[PDB]
Amino acid sequence: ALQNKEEEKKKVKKLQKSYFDVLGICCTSEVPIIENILKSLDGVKEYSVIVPSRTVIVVHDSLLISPFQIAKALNEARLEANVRVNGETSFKNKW
Ligand SMILES: [Zn+2]
Repeated sequence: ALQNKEEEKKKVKKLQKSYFDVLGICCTSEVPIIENILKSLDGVKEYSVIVPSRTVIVVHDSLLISPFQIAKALNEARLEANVRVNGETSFKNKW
């Protein structure tokens, strides 16, 4: 029955949380490096690196900093970052 994020209910309605897909993510020793990039950014409140599920979550104020800035920062390191990939849903042509 849907994700029902209501379970966590981290915040009632503050800032704008965004999810980034880091494909260029390898090992776990890069954790510190990944966190360092976010630290450099301003407006970020908190973040966590989940390699086990290959997912990255970060909470920041859209006004202070937009998701594009976070994704761009990751791109600099060349770790390939994307905000919620919508894929393309091919009819039948898929490599
Ligand atoms: Zn590595």
